[PDB]
Amino acid sequence: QLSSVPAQKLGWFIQEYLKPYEECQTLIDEMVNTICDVLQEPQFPLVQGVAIGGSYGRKTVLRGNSDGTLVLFFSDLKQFQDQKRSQRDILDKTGDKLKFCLFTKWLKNNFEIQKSLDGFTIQVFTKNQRISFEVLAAFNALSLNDNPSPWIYRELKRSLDKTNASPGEFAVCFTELQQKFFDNRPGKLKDLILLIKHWHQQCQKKIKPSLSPYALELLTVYAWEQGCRKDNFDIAEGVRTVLELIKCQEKLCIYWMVNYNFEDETIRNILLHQLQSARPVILDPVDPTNNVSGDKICWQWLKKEAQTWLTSPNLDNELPAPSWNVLPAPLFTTPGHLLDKFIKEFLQPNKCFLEQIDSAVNIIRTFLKENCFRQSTAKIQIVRGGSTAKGTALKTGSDADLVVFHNSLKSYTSQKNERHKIVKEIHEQLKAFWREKEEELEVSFEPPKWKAPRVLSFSLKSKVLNESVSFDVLPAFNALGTPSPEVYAGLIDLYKSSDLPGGEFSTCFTVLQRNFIRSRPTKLKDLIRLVKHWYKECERKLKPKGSLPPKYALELLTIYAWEQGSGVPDFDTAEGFRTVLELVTQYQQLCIFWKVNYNFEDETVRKFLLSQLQKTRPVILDPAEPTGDVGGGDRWCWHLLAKEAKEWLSSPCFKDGTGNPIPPWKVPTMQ
Amino acid sequence: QLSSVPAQKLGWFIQEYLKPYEECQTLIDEMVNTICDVLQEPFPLVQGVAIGGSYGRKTVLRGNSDGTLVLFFSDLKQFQDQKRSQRDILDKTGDKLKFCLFTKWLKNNFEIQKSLDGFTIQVFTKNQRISFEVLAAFNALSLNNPSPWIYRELKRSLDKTNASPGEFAVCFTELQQKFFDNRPGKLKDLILLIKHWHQQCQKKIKPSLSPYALELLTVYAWEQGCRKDNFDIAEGVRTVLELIKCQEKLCIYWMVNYNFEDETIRNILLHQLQSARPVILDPVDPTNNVSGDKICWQWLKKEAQTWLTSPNLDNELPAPSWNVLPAPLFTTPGHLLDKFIKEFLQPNKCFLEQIDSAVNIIRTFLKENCFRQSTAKIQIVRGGSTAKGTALKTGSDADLVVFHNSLKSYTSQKNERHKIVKEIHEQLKAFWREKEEELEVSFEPPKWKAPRVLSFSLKSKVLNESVSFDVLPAFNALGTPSPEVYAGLIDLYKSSDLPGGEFSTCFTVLQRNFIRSRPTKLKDLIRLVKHWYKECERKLKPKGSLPPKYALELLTIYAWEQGSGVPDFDTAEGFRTVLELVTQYQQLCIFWKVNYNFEDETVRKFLLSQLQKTRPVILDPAEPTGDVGGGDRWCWHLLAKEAKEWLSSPCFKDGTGNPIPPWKVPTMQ
Ligand SMILES: [Zn+2]
Repeated sequence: QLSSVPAQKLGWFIQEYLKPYEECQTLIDEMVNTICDVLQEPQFPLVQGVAIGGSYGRKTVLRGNSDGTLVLFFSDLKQFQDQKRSQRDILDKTGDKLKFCLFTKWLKNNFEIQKSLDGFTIQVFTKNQRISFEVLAAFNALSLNDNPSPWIYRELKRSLDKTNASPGEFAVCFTELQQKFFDNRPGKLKDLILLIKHWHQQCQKKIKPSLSPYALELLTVYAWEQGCRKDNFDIAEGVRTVLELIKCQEKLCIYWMVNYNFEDETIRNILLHQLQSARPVILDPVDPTNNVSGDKICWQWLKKEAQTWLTSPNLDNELPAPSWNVLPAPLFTTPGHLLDKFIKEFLQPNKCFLEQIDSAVNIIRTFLKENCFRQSTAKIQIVRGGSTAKGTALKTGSDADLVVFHNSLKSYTSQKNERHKIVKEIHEQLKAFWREKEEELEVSFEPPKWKAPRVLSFSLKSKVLNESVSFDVLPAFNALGTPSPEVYAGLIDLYKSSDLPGGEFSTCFTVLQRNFIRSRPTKLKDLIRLVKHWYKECERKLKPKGSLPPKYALELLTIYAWEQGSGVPDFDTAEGFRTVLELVTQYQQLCIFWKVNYNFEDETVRKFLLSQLQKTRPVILDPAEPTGDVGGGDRWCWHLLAKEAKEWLSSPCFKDGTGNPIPPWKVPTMQ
Repeated sequence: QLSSVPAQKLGWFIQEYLKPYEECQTLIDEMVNTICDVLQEPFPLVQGVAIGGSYGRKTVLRGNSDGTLVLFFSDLKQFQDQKRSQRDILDKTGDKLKFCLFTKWLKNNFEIQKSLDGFTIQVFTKNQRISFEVLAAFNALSLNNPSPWIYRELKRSLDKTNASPGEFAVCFTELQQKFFDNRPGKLKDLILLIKHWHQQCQKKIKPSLSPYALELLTVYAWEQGCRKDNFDIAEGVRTVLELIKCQEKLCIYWMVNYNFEDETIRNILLHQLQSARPVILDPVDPTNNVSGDKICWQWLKKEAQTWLTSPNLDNELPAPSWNVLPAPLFTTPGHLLDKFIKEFLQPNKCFLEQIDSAVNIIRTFLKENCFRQSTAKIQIVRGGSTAKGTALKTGSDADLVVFHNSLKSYTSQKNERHKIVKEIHEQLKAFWREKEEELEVSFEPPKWKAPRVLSFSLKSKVLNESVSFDVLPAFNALGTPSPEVYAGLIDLYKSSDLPGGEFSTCFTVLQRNFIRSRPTKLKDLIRLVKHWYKECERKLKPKGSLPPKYALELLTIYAWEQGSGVPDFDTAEGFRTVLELVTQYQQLCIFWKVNYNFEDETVRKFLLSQLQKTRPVILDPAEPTGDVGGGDRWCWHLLAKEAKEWLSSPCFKDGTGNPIPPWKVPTMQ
């Protein structure tokens, strides 16, 4: 069945065959609630409570016969070592003997309590849906507090070392957290998990090792959380993303920080021991010791089945196959001598695609420059800037500026009507271009989407890859017309009168920014890619907690780190990155500027430049523009990046193959 | 009519008499839309229109009502283009055209009317009549969003022409719409009621004041009071009338469109803030002080007194009203700080005596009734901001720390703590059943949820003041303490880097005894600094996690102990020194050897590791693990920027106008 269904209508296939009937759900969940109530009446004096685990506990049940557990927290279980007191199977057998005699209300028709080793099991069934609850007894480890505070995991590690160590055997104690991690998530994410489990069951059915579905449930949750936080995604992107992750099984290493952190040294040493292991490494959200991935041999079969389904003609039907961008292994886990491989494999965009968008953008520039003004004698001049014009774009979220210079604009400010006219006519000419030239480009073109107050934007997409670049169109005063100080006196006469944030006129000087980072060694552009990725990973979790300083400040720290540390075309990337995290740690003393375009030679430039150098302790003046002050002194949450850098200095990335630490370069902090 | 309506059912009275009919509104607004469309068809000089007045703000009363609409003629290009009268010629041509230009039904409901300095147009429908003043303006906003350069160009033009403060304010009418459109419906109903009352006062008395001043005052009353989009309208009325009665103090302003950042604007605001009060700066033009003739506020005071004291208000003895200050601390001169603290920040002494008498009854009843079966009784210790003498008039809090023998360690005791708090909840319910009339203060029944802290509040019978207590089971660590107790805490933290102080409540007695018994002058400075912090938190909390309030109480004590250990001092120098220390947040390292000391083998070993922490570090004098001034953890950077802004304040200028210097306090100790 499954492989014959096209990628479109998979949501229908899931609704038609996999998802449980709402009728059976609304009977069984009342059955289970009644069971949970009856086991908690004082009848059963020994229970503190119950918690529900397995596929039922996670709310991921399939239409068929299905997995579940429920855990009884007996009050004589008070320590982790009580998990080893196996004689509680006697207690479970008494619980069975009692429970089977209750059969309360109508439910006597639908229970079937059954004898089993190491305690009983209760099945619950209905016309279609059937649940097979494994019954277990455990210490409620969570009752040591009301949250997974670090002392709980410290007591866990101590208990593991005191008894005979058996990693993950006590994970059952945390079943309450396992519910909390899987509720309040989108319905489509559940439907995707059901589809992935159904495929796994088909693979288990035809192949004749074993792997628990919880590993692929975690993998699917990680795929969604990293790739597409939207609650209305396309399931056919989800499947392709998960199968791409499974194909990477020898790299795969996924973990969550939702219940535990690298803060406590006792947990940090556990995570650093586990994260540095045989990939596929799958740490569960609730127990730092419980590596969920099964026998390595089973992932070989899952690879072969992933290849087989992913290459089928029912997938792979789009010209580029759409999928989310997720890394099999976060940067933190990669050893220091593998950084140069990591950058080349995951961060660099494809060279042929950049050549294609360069060829396309010169066509865009040529078509616009001739057509936008025909009545007026003054033509627009379009200059290309941003992260694709210099060679430092990432494979994801690339950007570009098309700065548009024109004679309508007489000053940096007070010209909104002229800029609106320039944008409107560029929008009209881009529409005419899309009408006339659609098949002459070797890249796909999104039609411009625009509204009167917003910036123009359009995107160029590969025809054979997922990569894309987004351009935005920015009218600017042609200040430049290295520049002589009579141009900078124009900016200075705006700011000299008051304290203000800098740099809103940055786009006027885009050529000096591009020419500052371009022509530098490719090794340094790759280090700039690495630092921009590290910053992107910081923003992913610190943005809820503050406004981080702008990325260009760390691009400038990366260049200052190279120029001061070692001005050589080839170097160890791990020492460069370690030095950048050193400079970010030293944020308390940041005095950086470059006398490339502006110097103390002029009477007003010197007067202004000697002022900004005393504005605030952190100061990183844009080499294109003295008012730029992009390392803003007192406004931005530098502290958060300094705390995160101080955390990252523990990373595997900064340990050599011998295991000894990698030192920073000796860079001055004031310059 | 109005004065006979009780405070309850004012919402009914507003719905019954004041609010316009929706059946009428749904014609007039389409009439105005059609007029605005016709005026924007090239009428080739009209770049656009914006609607001002009571219609523009969406505050129209049922009857005849005020409005304007502004025409942005394309030849108007600088502020001084307001001054050339020829706009009346252009208006008279626009009149001549627009009187002939009519469409569909609308000829039955327009009435264009000749007027001096340009025409006017009326629009009327069943039970309604809008009158529009028609004006010409340079659309100053077209320059940028109200960016600093716009107000710099404004001030330059104002000085270049024959200066006329507020005369260019018509240019900003689009911002005046943007400030009023989004706000909650009941705030509109309150504004309608306040305007109807003002019209009744204008009717019987026989100066004048424009309603925009009282509309701004009502918006400020709501924005400073309850931010809630649902409220009792009679609290709104009572707090607005209380603000009007304070007319000689009143000074209200907004930072929504302009800031003290740009020196050209800062000098305007500092000039305006120090003016005849009631000072009412409008949200959109820093020069447009909206308050009318000073004489009119005398009449408004007398009418506020008359209505507020009526038997239809003032019916509930603890008459509820939102606590809003007539004048923000920033506006008060330095030599008036000692008066400001005493007038607005100190709670009433008799109320504190009453809650002290009541809480000793609570403690006695709980201590005897809770464990009757067990031999071990609970011990209840009172702590927090009311036990030391540093509570504010608003948002006071206190801890009832409960010590018991069930608790054998700082951690892993949740069931015992749940039992203790559950039975305290039961005994507080029994107390409320038995003793409700023996207290001289009102008691809220405890409101509780199984995982949450238990809490209850004591309220005055005769004032709005209140105190909130919460009940906190704690390990009886103390049982000055000898180091064998601190070795217990140290053996938890020594093994790892962690945030500190989660066990702070165990040492509450050492915290209270540190701030208590200090001079009352220093407790009033602590009140002032806690108010400054509360005002910083009011606007910076959306932007980051501010450092905890207890850190600034310790900076205030360190500032006094180092600056001048004398029972009386200038409060303005103390506050200036606290803002100095907050500016030098990079260097704190502030601690006190009052309880712990280096005279031990483990405490010294831990404390020399605590001293070797982030440069900004403040150690709770009660507890070496307290470390209440965290480093990167907190958003100190923001308070150090706000302090640098506050150093311009009138509070730090003497009566001669010279600046007040800080005390010479060391930053490392
Ligand atoms: Zn912050």
